[PDB]
Amino acid sequence: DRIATNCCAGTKGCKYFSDDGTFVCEGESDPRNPKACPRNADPRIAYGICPLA
Repeated sequence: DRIATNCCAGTKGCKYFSDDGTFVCEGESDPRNPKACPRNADPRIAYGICPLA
């Protein structure tokens, strides 16, 4: 479904794409380094293909 987020807030591995159909970015939420950006949402972030396993 549709998800409001950004490259930084996005879950690692999950690849978010825009409404335009172009690949935007995968979540850079690497577990090795502490990071969290739930204080912004990219307008082109329409949906993201998150890994099930």
